[PDB]
Amino acid sequence: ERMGHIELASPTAHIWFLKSLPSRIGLLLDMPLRDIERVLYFESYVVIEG
Amino acid sequence: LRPLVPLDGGRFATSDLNDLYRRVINRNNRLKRLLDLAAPDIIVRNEKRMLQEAVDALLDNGRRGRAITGSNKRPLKSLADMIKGKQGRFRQNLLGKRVDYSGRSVITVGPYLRLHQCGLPKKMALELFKPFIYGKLELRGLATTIKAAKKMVEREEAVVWDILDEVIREHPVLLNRAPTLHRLGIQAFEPVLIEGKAIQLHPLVCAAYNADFDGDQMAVHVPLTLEAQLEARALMMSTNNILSPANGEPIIVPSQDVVLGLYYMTRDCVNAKGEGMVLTGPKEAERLYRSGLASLHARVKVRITEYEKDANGELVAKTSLKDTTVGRAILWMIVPKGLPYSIVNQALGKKAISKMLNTCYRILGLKPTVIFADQIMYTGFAYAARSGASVGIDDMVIPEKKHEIISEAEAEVAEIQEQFQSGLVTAGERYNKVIDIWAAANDRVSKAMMDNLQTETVINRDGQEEKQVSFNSIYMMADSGARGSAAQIRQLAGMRGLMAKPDGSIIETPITANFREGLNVLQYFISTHGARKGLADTALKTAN
Amino acid sequence: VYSYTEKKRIRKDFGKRPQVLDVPYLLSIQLDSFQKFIEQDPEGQYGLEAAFRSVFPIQSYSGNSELQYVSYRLGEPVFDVQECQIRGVTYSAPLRVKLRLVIYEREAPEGTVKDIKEQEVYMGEIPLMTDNGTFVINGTERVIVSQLHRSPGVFFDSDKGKTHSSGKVLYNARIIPYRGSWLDFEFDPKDNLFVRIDRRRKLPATIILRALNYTTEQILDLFFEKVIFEIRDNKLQMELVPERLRGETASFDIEANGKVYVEKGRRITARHIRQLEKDDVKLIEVPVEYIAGKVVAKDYIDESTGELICAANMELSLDLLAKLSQSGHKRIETLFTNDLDHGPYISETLRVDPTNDRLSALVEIYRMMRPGEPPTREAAESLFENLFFSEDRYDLSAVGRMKFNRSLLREEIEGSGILSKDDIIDVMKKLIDIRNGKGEVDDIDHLGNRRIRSVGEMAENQFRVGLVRVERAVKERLSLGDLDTLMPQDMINAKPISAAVKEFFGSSQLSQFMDQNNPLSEITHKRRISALGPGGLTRERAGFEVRDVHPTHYGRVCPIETPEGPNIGLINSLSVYAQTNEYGFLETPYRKVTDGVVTDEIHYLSAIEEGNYVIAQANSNLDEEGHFVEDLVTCRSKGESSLFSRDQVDYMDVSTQQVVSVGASLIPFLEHDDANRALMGANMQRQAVPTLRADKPLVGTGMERAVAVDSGVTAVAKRGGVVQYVDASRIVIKVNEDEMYPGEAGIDIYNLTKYTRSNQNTCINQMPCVSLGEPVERGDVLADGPSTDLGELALGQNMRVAFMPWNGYNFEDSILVSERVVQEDRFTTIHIQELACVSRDTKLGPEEITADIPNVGEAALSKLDESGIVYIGAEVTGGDILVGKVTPKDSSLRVPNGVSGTVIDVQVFTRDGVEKDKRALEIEEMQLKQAKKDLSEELQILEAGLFSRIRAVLVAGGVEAEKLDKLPRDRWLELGLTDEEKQNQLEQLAEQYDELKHEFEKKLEAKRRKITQGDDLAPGVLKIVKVYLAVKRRIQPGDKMAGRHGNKGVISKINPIEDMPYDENGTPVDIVLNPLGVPSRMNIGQILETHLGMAAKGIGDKINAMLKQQQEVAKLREFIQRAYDLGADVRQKVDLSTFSDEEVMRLAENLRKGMPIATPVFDGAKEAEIKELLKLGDLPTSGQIRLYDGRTGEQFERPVTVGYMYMLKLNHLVDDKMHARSTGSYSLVTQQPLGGKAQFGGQRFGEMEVWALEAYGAAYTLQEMLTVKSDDVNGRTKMYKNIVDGNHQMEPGMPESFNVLLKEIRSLGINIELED
DNA sequence: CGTCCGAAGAGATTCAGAG
DNA sequence: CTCTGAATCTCTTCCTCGTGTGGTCAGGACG
RNA sequence: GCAGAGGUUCUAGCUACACCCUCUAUAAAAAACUAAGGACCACACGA
Ligand SMILES: NCc1c[nH]c2nc(N)[nH]c(=O)c12
Ligand SMILES: [Mg+2]
Repeated sequence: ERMGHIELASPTAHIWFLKSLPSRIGLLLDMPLRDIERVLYFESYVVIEG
Repeated sequence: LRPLVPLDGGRFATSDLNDLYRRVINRNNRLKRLLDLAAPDIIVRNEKRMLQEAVDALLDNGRRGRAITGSNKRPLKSLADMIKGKQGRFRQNLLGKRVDYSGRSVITVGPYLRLHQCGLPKKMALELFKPFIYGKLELRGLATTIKAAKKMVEREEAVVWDILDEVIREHPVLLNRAPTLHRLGIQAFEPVLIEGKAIQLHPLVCAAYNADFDGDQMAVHVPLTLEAQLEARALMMSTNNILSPANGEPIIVPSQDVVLGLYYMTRDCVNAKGEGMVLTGPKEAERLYRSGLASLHARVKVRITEYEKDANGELVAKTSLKDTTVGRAILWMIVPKGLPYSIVNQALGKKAISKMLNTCYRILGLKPTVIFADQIMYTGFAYAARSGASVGIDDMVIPEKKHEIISEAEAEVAEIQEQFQSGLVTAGERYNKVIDIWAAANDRVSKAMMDNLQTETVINRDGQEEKQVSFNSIYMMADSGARGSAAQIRQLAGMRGLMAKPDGSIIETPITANFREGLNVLQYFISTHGARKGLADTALKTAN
Repeated sequence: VYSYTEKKRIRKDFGKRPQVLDVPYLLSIQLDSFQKFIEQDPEGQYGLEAAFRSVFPIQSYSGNSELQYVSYRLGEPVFDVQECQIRGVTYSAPLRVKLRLVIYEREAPEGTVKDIKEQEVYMGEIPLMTDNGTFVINGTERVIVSQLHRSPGVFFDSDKGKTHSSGKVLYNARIIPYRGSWLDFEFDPKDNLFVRIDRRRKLPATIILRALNYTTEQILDLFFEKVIFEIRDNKLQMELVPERLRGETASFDIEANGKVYVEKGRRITARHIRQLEKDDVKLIEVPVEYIAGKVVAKDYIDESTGELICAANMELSLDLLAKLSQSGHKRIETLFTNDLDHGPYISETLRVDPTNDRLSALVEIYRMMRPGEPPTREAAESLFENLFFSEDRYDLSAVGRMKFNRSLLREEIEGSGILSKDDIIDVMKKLIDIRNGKGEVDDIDHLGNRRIRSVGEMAENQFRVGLVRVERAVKERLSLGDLDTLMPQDMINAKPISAAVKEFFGSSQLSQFMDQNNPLSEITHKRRISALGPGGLTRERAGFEVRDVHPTHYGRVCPIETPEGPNIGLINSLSVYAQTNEYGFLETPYRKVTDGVVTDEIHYLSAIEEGNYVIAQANSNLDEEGHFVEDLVTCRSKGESSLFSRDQVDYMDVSTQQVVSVGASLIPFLEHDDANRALMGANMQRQAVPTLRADKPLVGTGMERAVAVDSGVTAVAKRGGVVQYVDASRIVIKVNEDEMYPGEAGIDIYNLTKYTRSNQNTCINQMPCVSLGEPVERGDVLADGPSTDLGELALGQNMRVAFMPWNGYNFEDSILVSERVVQEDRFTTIHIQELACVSRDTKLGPEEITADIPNVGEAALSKLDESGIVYIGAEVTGGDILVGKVTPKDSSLRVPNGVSGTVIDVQVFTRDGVEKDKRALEIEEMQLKQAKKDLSEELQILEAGLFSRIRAVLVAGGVEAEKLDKLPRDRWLELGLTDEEKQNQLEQLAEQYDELKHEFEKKLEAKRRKITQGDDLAPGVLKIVKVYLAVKRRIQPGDKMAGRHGNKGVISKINPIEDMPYDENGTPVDIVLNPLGVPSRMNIGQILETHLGMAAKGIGDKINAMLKQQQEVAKLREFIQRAYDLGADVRQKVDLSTFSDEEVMRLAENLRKGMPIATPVFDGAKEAEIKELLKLGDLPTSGQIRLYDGRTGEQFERPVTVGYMYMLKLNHLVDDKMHARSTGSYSLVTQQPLGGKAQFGGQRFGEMEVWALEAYGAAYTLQEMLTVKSDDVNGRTKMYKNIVDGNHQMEPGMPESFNVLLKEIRSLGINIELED
């Protein structure tokens, strides 16, 4: 009945929302899923607060 | 919830989920160590990638494109795989829960049973109904503790059986087949204790179940609560399910042996022993047949009292001398009062019996219908056993004109081939003409076969011989409707027909040999084509 | 003339057609395949030598070191078949490979080596094949079924239909290799050729051509024609050819040399074409309108500067034509485009082509194959080159090369294994031609395009994989390793190559468990061919088309025998005459017809070669000279039965049963029943559990003497002779002198396997059938096995069957069984199980087997011996103790609930370094006494032959036999025997004996050493004890009992004998079937079979009556002679005048219980012959008798059919089906029913049953079946207490599985709660 | 002893070419 | 010239129970 | 187990939902009370 939690050192995205039929986080930011896939796996840079 | 307790030879290591969790924890710890150690940015980013991949695998393994594995190179079961699919805890453990108080065995006929009961092996019942036995043993004072009652049960003492005969009196059980498509699949039944090892099923209810006796297996569940026992009596008992939910047609229909017995019972012979006698009543008809002074089917004159319910709730008696056979007069006793006499004066095939049952259900209530069905089944079984209806090689009569028809058809085929050679007709035209003439030959062969089987018997009617409906066993099994249509009779005496090629093209040369005679190698191959096609179609028809 | 085996019970044969070819050894496909995997092949072709030569250059990269393979030699198995089966090890032969390591001088390719290192290295152990064809893997028997997979090579397909939803045909072509990636050319709906390698994304086909260093001009001239236009003042007159003109209409006035043939816009009629060829003019006047829409074929640069005026494959516009005309380009080559015949497919692909040269094509290919990687010139070149041209990656096998050359219509057969440029361009050209219209697709289902991969090929492939892995290892090891120091043994390990072989033989989709349910079951499993497995169709993937039977399965694959169910048609059975070709395709024998005579020479014909030839049918009457009497003989030319003449047919079938398999041929009167009931009856002869007393089939096909002998169920004599000492466990045969080898010979001991466990828990017993003095000849079966009578397959019993409905007890398929069946123990089968107990080292010390179990009664320990094992002979039941395992602080194995029987034997396996227990010591003691007893007996009868040989020859020579006998006969060296050709051998033997006794003593010590040594066990275990239980199940209501034809059905009621129907003579029937199953299910064979069985039993009873009253042998001789003939030109023609008085007597005793009758499948007995057979006795000729009734005693009118049908009990018994559990141990989810019978379980109330309950008003029973019955920790105990108290109430609660689901979803990062 | 080490359709997409 | 209808590209699903057999995994030093 | 302690037996037996008895320093006189580990994959077969 009781559970435990693991404190992740770095934030990690939920695959069920990132990679689904409508790509929830992709739809929210109006960004193509490919760019989000690239930046999420440490490939490319998205420049927040331009 | 993640067990890791196989305990086989001390292995103590079977958790797919636990491995993934350890992977995630190890990656997180290494990332923390690198972060506090101020490692180069590239190494920290690589460890971050590893952590993200581990979390992805933990949540839904195989969604990114790769699958974490290693156990004989088989993908690991993540949390997402434990919810979806046909094996997750949503269609395997939440909808279709396995139940206790259940059993399983093979089926057997047991015609002695009534409609509302069924057989149940003693050794199966003594384990299905163990808690009730414990309770009644404690109540009657035979045992004191649950351990003493347990020992008394395992010893299988004589008192235990007497107790079991009390907790089984009015305790319905839910016999259930495996592919229960419609609601009639699981039906309630009162238990009748037998000494075998198979649950006996009433022959009439072997149609609603789609039940079969080639080794089919059923499951026996036991209702426990008072509401369950009342419901498995007022909602699911076999007596209350007469009409199918989809179409308003009876679901208890005499299928094979009883219909043959009734057909053999209710026929006529142009000259049999005991013809023209004026019988007193059905009792006298039964006495005369049993003694042997007369035969089952012989036209006589017997007075019969027909009760009609034309008056509202009043049964008016009409006694008259109706002209009918001995066999029909004997069957009149089974028929209840309300129904008229014209129902049991015909040949009484299969549709006739179904219509008789339906008319009984309409005019009378449901209560007499069950008894009528049971009596019909008993009488049909008895007078089918007395008949000795058997199939022999001499019964399959080959029409005499078959060789002439085949020779003429071959002559027509040769003529069409000659026209094709001369260029008068094309290849497709030749093919179509050959198919048409072979089909015509097949029709003629089938017609000749039927004409030589349906009315072949000629019997001496106290003088010049008179044609009569034949008594051929194959014809009796086909006309009544017991088992086998006209096409299957054709395949046994007439030509098989034009068999088809796998793609669908009809082969020019038809199988001109019946099953009674020899079948050539090529003809058997052509038949194998269609047989394999049919079996393969059914194999996936089921799943679809 | 018949052998002594056939002179005991000669089977009456009804076959009418003479045979030319005898049935081949059934297990030849497996045995020969494995033979070509270990036999030393000098040329180095198929086998192990081939693989070794393939992957053993072993030259370190510039490492001046080479390792060469010179020879291999298989070892000798440590343990034989019996020892491997008993102990539990693999029947294996160690592989000893002799290698050589030569150390070249430092960077001296032109120099020699300093020294060689020729030495032998052990390289894994390969399992061996037992003579029958079974593999002993881990103490069990495993059989590797052959695989039928699509042959390597090119295969043009159509793939017409669903695509494009417009009916457009998407022609494709796949080059399937034996090892590599599939090159796939595919046409686009817009007519664009698209290469699709390894079934990856689509690429334009021009890219592959560009990647082969082909320029645009090269491709254009390769895949197109050329129309040449010449610069002339006469409106740019061009050369023309009449042949190209045919097909399309002319759009201009065709004229030449001032002679107009065709007009402008005039369709070129046939007469116009003919007069055009007659004219034969090369240059025809053309206007500029015709050349307006023309595609050029080559680039044209200007002459003034050099820049390109127009590029290749460019549409020449009017301005372009003017510019090139004024530039001075006399030759104008434009590609021909016949829209009807030669489509512009390549040009359009070039238009879609995005690359320009080889570099761009290679970069694109690298990008496609390896996404996310930077395209490097060298890297791209390497990937493309290896993928389509390297010997290491791409390997088109010899079969693949042959198929490729045949499909491309080439001439040579042997090519190479690397796809060349010409091969690719030719495949593309043929695909284009098919798209044009010339050519046809190739049917994949054709048996000429599917090949059989038996055991040998798969083992070779797995060994090759292991060898390339070890080569990868040694390649890296050799370079950096020090030279001239280490031996070849160091650089090669055994584990990485043994792992592959062991994994393939032990755990694979084709290493199926053998099912020794019957002598027929073993034969069918070995010969089965299955599509499923590596490189084969999965059950879900397979479509309806694969499951069908192709017209070319005739004689190659059984059309009847196919497992019904999911994999229907995917696993078919090999025919009875099929034999694999050299490449791997299937073949079928045929007889050659030269002019009009059927020559006896048989030529095996492949699937492809069968098409052109016209083959006749077996059922064609001959004339004792070879000429067909009928002028018109039925034939089968190209999948189309027809009627040809005797002057056209050139091939004929060999036998009438060559179409059916082994199982389907055993069915008598198969020519009468449907192709569905035969299918369902052929799968029912492989599940017949062997009975107690074997009973021969009264009526059989004639192949009953082949399945028995060919299978290993029976012990066949290896050398002819006279039986010396026959016992219930051993038979010793003294061979004849001619067969006897010159030295150390005389006796051939055969040991029979007594009651032993089978793979499906049955009994395997071998009963002797010969007697002391009977002359045994080579090939004579001297000991039957399970389900075998006098060397004749006997799977069931023949019972008296009467077809009639009996009070409804024989309903839809039920069968009535008289108590005479049970009383005589006709179907009582023996079943043997094997319970085991393992003692392992444990925490706080190891467990022990001592009978010191705590808290148990003396009665519990009464079965246990002082050591702790149950006596052999005790009748243990459920709950009793079997062993005495004591664990450090009562875990002794107990008989599982339900299991009963008697203990037949006990084995105690121990590990090396642990002292044997007293009981082990007592089995080991008996085994060593009996092992010693066996050596002593062998020595004694060896001296019976040897000292007798020392005798037979001692008497010849003049030396007194009494004088020789006075001194020790063995050492007669003192009395010098007269020298002869056998005296030298005898003196040598006596010298050997003053020495062989010492050697035999060492051999006895070595034989005893194997028994004494502890067997290697699993790490951590001390000793294991296996106890075998044997039960005797009888017939019970519910046990399925089916026939051969296909009639099935469970036994309904064991009716007493007095109540069963009895005929006039008083003998009651034993089975009362339901006649209503024959008219619909057209298995009309089971009636004929009944009539023939009745006739056979009638003749048997007449012979018995002649025997009961002592009668002269002449009467028996004449009556048996009459029965054996019966006219109808029967093939057998047996003569009794060649027999002896005792021989005829023996035959009379053996036939007193019915005369066995043979009936070949498709040429069996006709109705008239059966009627004559019945009239030969006294039975009615119709086949139906007046059967009275038991209960009433009245007469059944309409007489019924009575006969003798062969009924065999299926192994789907009822004792293994009943399972009722009120309560049991819960699962991890806490659901109480684990399921199954082994662990008390509850039947699953599936969704379907839940819906069925919901359809009714059922609501309370649903709750009580979902919560309080399955999983409610606070509900189940409450309801149990309520039930044992009296009130049947219920507390709903909430299922534990729902809480498990809630926790699983909550652990997913999704918050789900039960709101109130 | 821990401790570290085919198919069949649907969605989910682009590509597009004409009016 | 920008979104028509027309391809193009990944994604999910494929009866329902028994009777059984066999094979079964993470990662071995280490301080 | 009134609370603490011990307990006949009919594995083990103040919790698993538990339950009862006698006794006052520690075990011994007595009957009535209840059901414990099951991870995955291939192959075969039946309706
Ligand atoms: N579970 C409690 C228990 C252990 N021993 C017992 N002995 C007896 N007489 N009574 C009991 O209640 C107990
Ligand atoms: Mg059935």
